[PDB]
Amino acid sequence: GMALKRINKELSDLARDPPAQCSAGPVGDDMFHWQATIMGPNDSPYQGGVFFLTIHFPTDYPFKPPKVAFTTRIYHPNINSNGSICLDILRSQWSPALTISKVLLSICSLLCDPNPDDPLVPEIARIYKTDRDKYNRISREWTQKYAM
Repeated sequence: GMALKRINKELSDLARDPPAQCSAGPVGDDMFHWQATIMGPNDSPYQGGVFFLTIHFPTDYPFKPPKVAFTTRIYHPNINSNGSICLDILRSQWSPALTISKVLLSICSLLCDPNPDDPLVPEIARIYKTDRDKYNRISREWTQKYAM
């Protein structure tokens, strides 16, 4: 019952100090499944887009990281077509000091500053590294098609 209690605490804190753009919480009786939304960051190719994510807390959260994946298609070196995310805090650098909130904001920093040297989609990493304007254009094209 430890996991459920921490999931309720994060929901309380989030509800009481709401972010202005992103959001997350339960969408049903099952507290271990959350939906989250982030806005494509202003000043990025993702601007105006709304990206949905699905979160599954494990039964020994917060000592193991939540499973977080996009359900909205997105063009990015570190996010693949199944929506899996390469972000170290979701893997090796997870800590119980971290929260869904800081995970979302971190994903936003990832969107604004990709890590092409550790990619999930090699072709997108290539384009990001060699032609940023093209990368930005395609990123914007996919935002308009899939996230708006």
